[PDB]
Amino acid sequence: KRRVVVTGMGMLSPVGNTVESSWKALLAGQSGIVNIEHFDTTNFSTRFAGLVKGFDCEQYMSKKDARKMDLFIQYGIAAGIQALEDSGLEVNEENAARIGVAIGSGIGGLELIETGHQALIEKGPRKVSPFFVPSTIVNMIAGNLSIMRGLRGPNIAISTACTTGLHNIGHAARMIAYGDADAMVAGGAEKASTPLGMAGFGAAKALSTRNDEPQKASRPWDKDRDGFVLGDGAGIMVLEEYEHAKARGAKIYAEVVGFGMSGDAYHMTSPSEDGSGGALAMEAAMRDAGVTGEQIGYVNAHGTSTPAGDVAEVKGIKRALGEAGTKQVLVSSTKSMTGHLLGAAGSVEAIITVMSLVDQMVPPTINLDNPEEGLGVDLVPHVARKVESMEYAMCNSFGFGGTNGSLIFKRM
Amino acid sequence: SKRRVVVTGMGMLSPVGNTVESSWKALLAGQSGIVNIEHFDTTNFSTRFAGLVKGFDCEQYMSKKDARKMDLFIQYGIAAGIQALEDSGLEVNEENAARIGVAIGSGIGGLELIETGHQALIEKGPRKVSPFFVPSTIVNMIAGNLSIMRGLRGPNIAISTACTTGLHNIGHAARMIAYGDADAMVAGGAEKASTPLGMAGFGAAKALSTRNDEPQKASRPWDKDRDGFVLGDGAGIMVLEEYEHAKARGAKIYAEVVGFGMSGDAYHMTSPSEDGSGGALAMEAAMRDAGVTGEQIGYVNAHGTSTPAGDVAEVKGIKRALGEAGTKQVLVSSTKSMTGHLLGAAGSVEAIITVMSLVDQMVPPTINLDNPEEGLGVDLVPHVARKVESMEYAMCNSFGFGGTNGSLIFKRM
Repeated sequence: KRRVVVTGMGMLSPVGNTVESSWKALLAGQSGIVNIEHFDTTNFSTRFAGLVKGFDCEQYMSKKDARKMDLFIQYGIAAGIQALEDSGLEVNEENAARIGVAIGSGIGGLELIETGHQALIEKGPRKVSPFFVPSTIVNMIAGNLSIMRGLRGPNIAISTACTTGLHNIGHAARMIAYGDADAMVAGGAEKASTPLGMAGFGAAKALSTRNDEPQKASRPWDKDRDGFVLGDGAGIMVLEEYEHAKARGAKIYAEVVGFGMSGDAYHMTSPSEDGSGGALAMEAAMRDAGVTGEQIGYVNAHGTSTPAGDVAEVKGIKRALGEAGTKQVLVSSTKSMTGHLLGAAGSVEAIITVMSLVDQMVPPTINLDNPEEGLGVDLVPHVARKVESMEYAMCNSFGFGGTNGSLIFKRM
Repeated sequence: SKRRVVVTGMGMLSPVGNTVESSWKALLAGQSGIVNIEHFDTTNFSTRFAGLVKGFDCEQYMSKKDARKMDLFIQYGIAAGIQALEDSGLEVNEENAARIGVAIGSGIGGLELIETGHQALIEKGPRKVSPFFVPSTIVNMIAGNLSIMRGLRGPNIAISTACTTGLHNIGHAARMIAYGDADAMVAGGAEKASTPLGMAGFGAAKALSTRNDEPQKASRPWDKDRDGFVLGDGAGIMVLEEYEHAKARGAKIYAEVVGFGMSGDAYHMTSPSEDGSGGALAMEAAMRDAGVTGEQIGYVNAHGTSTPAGDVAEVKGIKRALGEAGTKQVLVSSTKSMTGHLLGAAGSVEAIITVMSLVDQMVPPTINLDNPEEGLGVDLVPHVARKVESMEYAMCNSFGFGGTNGSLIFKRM
């Protein structure tokens, strides 16, 4: 049985442009939510988002190359390079076919799609960019990173809305376990904070409209929550077969021990009232890892700050973990601080789950001023928590269409 | 003892038919599905034709209420998914729902509704954008809607890998069943990119044939006068099942999924490796997975999109992976000659075609192959279908933008 470990991590988030800076901000309870400044938001119901601060494309590639990539792709490349450099993995002629990429996005290149459609309508088909398709479609983070870094192993992109980053990591682990690859660069990226993105989620009434206090808008499980807060970013892990990593003396952050999947099969945007779908995914991941509820010290919850979603997930956690597990576990949502990073949520949060094991510290759910009644779990309100002898931690992503995933990591 | 994975249901909408059976018959007859675009004004477009699904009736497969919230690519995927499920006879109940999942994607998703949403935004502002904008357009919503409609609570995934989408979904669905995450999976892909922006975007890249005078002759894989691909729409879905589970409920079994391989060219954003090596890697991995050699593969359903650079490279890759192609023991053909390139659905429509080749011991042709390039050295099944004998294994390849490559191998029962 081939074991899979985490050897490299990289991140751009609303609270920092590295893993280390982001983690420090999260433990400090810092929000990354700000007013949108790049377009006129007057007619929009929501005027704020978790934005990546001070991204310079020219640092990573030429302006000529960047003209060929929507920002979501630029972000994913930046995180991917970070994670690769963090891992120290050397790619050469001999191993290139054993190192691949599993990276996606939930929506892809909305800004360049908008720009292409405008060109079409204004000046006709001949004025659409020759790079329209490669610049916008969701598999092109994997595509471009593979090309840039010589990675010839399996090349995939899962695109499962909010679950995207989590699925990519899980399947990357599966492919290494199976023998298709010895290492994988995996995760997700998103930059949906565009006019059409904000308008589309707004029209669904899915976003908080707390425009007066953007940093208090994201408040998972709080009685006054009123929808999620959209954020942009990228989270990438380098995953590696254990013996390969052990054999080269690798610094190893954690082991990927469980991956579970399910579908709510309930509703397009609302989760199962009973939380059973999320429970299935958690239960499958626990079976995969061969652990019981009591062994899971921390769950980095999906917790997006929606009325229906937040409650259902707690019911599902309680089912999956059982009585004894539920008594001792900590649960928190870092979307309280970052917002909901969509295609990057699941991978950013997987990195956070790993760091909780590495540092034996659990970040808070901020803004949890007045929790709903009857939750019956410790939601780590307001401030970080030191833990002791935490050996396993779990992260959940539950996306639109009922697509659910859970990963379990083991301390290393 | 690996958990064996078999095909127990198939469904399809294509430019040449709205069922597997009608499509397969048209393909064996060499019939083209390429027609002029009538649904928008194509005057200013360099390419004015496409492989269109004819007479699609959404009400055949779902309610109008369901369909309201869906771009056509989703409607097409749901229609094929329902077809395949009904073809499999798989009964979903409270006891098995958590063991039956979905792996379906698209390469581009809901371009039409994205266009419509952007138009609304620009004309009348954000408040005029549809409340269903996001669920109607994003690529994981075929999986999402089918799961919801049919009570499928097993793993729910959507791989989106451009041209390789349909194939990757089927392969990973097989992997997940093999691994134990599910006992059955509904898998494949769908696309409806024949929209103003879709046609404009591929046109601007000079990726499409511009043979507007003779749309049915435009798609001509490996022919000297090929001038880019012909875009088509559709959906292809398979129900996959664990072999013992399939036997135990009395499933119809079409074929066995025995090999799945993947690689990346790592060469260029849109051009394939000149040497075809990336495709070869994927083929080779699939052959190792299946434990077969070149001699055992009777047929390769090629990616063969009718592009100058792509078609030649793939043959070099096939010859590397499979010795016996070059000695004409392995037949190779591109059904994109008839359907066009169905993008996110290409890989799964073609998987179905590869399965039917094993079921009926017949291989469909590459039409329009009037003047092949020199030095190919393989049997490209030009013009007319081929009866075969004792074909036990057949392979299908998809090689997409960004250099993403996949290969599947099926075994006859």
